[PDB]
Amino acid sequence: VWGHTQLNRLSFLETVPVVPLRVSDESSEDRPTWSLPDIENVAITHKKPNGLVDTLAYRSVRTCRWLFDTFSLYRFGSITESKVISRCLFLETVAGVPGMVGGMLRHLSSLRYMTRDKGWINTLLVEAENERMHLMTFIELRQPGLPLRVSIIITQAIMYLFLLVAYVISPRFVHRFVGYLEEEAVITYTGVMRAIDEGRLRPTKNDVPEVARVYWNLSKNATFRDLINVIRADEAEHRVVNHTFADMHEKRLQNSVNPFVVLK
Amino acid sequence: VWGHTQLNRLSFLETVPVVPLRVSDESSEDRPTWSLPDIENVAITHKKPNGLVDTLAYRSVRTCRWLFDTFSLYRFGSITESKVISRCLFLETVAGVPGMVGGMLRHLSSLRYMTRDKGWINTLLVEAENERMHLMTFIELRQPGLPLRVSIIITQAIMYLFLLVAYVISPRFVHRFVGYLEEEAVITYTGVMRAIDEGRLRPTKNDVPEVARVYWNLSKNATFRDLINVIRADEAEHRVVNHTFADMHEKRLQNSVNPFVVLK
Ligand SMILES: CC(C)=CCC/C(C)=C\Cc1c(O)c(Cl)c(C)c(C=O)c1O
Ligand SMILES: CC(C)=CCC/C(C)=C\Cc1c(O)c(Cl)c(C)c(C=O)c1O
Ligand SMILES: [Fe+3]
Ligand SMILES: [Fe+3]
Ligand SMILES: [Fe+3]
Ligand SMILES: [Fe+3]
Ligand SMILES: [O-]
Ligand SMILES: [O-]
Repeated sequence: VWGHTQLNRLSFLETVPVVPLRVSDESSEDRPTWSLPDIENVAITHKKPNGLVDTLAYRSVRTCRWLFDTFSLYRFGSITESKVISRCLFLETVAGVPGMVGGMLRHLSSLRYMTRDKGWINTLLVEAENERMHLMTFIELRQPGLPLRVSIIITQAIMYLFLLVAYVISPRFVHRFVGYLEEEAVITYTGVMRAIDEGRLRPTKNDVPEVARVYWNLSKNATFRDLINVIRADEAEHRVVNHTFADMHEKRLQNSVNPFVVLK
Repeated sequence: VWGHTQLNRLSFLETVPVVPLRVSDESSEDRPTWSLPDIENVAITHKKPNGLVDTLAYRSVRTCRWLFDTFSLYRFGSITESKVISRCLFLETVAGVPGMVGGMLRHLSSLRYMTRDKGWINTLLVEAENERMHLMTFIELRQPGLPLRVSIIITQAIMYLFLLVAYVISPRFVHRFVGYLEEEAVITYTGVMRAIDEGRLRPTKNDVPEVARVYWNLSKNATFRDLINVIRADEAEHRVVNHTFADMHEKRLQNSVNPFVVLK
């Protein structure tokens, strides 16, 4: 019931106290739809860099991972649920920046040039949302201290600034950078799953949060392992989508149809 | 068919030449759904300013309209389809900025503070999209010259800069400003409809563009008058949504549930 009578009211501020906080409202209705036994065989891939921009994007991603794993100490001592959840918590904050700056920029460009966007913007905005829901999930499993909360704030200031100027200069670099980020994300999350299957990691967070159970349409029997599986699948999708988008830029197809709008 | 095999491919760049340019792909699948005879009675309203911020927002909107109508010469000589389409073309470029900066900012905040957004972001992003589709529609009816294209570019540079810093400082001001913008938009578009009904404006663009016919689920018998009706309805929705959001800020409910997620 949304008609002229509601459109003619000044404010619905009076209604806020009587509307429930439902977990399904945290996202849009564009939810991933994975089948566990299929996404089980998501694999680790690597796209060869074409030239200088692609090499720059990859060297910057690899430099970032080597810094990050060494400073965060992921490498030494055994894997644990605590360092896994902690790691992902941090990185998922950054993860939702690229698609939002990308979509914002293609949006602005569509408006100032009065051009069609042909399905790109929505794909990058939903990507951004997807990563944000990754974050919403992990913060149900672990609430960070002040040091990590302060680091997250300053890391956002830097990555937003970087991603914004980089996308204005070279959308190709950004899409490729993201592509390469998701290559590493798929590696990390398959390391998580492998350590679970090998008993090196005995996860205890096996009451998958409600936010995630409705977002990924997971049953109440889904476990931590299943949740990481669907997150990893999401990452692989971003991996392909972004390398594809970078390729299109490389070929001067940035004003062509988003091929994923149909492949749907 | 979207599974592990596709998630494991490096790029779908090879598929781009075989995917069709469909007008339904220009937006997301979150389309307005208006009934013409109901939205016919959308009306002109005015929200009373609360205090200094609200007065500032309204005085700035009214100052902008008085400047704009006088410089653009909307006022003198008769109304025509040419000046109507022209006007809307220009203003719809600005129109899609606010919701995108708003949604981008609530998104970033959700990520750095690891908080829930509770349905706000999606509402502002779809708003931004909606306005952009207003623009996509009007540019099917009229293609602008260079002077107006240069003015659109520089107007975006200024309004984006304004809206970005204003939203960081006072989301309340921005939401209220938008609320007041849409008050004027609803006035303008009801002036258009009234001039049509009174024969002062005999519109010739009565083959509603395909982009708009699928976006608003309009029949092939829909006319220019019907298209303005649905655009006006969209504006009225933004009018309420934004005044509501401003009110929530005014009451420190900015971290409460988006009431419109349910009112749906
Ligand atoms: C951007 C930055 C400061 C660090 C990224 C760390 C990196 C280059 C690779 C590992 C990695 C990860 O290990 C995980 Cl868990 C995720 C979710 C992502 C997401 O992009 C990811 O990139
Ligand atoms: C923001 C700016 C430079 C001008 C806005 C003009 C104004 C204050 C009022 C009239 C008006 C309009 O006349 C029309 Cl047609 C639209 C679509 C809008 C949308 O916001 C609108 O505000
Ligand atoms: Fe992620
Ligand atoms: Fe990711
Ligand atoms: Fe509009
Ligand atoms: Fe508007
Ligand atoms: O990620
Ligand atoms: O508008």
